[PDB]
Amino acid sequence: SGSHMKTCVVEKIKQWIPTTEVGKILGNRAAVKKHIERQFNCVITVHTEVQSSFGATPVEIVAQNKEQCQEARNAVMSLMQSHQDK
Repeated sequence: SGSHMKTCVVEKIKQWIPTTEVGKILGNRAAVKKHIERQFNCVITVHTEVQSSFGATPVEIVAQNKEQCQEARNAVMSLMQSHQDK
């Protein structure tokens, strides 16, 4: 704190994924989620304690900038850093 330009402010994004692929993020100690956090310096938080009428589970993202938050957001929509099975 007390920086001449740095702040505690951070970016945020939120999206839903069907429960049929939550295992593509949390299938092993969330090591796949932690790989996306090291790939974009972002942070990610799945919320399996939540479920919409869509039956899907939501997830959230945090980063220093949208230039780092959007790259982690667009990765989970198709690559998931574990979708190599297809």
